[PDB]
Amino acid sequence: NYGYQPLFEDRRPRNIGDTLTIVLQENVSASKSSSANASRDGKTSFGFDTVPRYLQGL
Amino acid sequence: ERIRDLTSVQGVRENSLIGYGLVVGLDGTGDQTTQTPFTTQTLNNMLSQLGITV
Repeated sequence: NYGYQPLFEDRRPRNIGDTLTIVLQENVSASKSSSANASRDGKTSFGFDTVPRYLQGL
Repeated sequence: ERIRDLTSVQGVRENSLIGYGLVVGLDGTGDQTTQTPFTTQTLNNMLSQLGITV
């Protein structure tokens, strides 16, 4: 005797020793990315090509 | 015979039971089974339990 068995219920595992089908379908995907930047450019100039007389000493 | 008609005894109560089944022997007035997949699914379950694998 295997005990009471439901008639219309779907066949499910209920006790120890019962079998069950596992459909292994795994799809995992993780990603991450980052960046940082900094820039600084500086140019400066001053030139006196021709200096008038009253400015010579300066 | 009035107290039995006016009161109820504590612990003497009724419960409700529910279940699912199939009714056969209809004269073409059953499920269409195209819009009710569970009818055919449970009929197949019963047949598999009885030893027939459709």
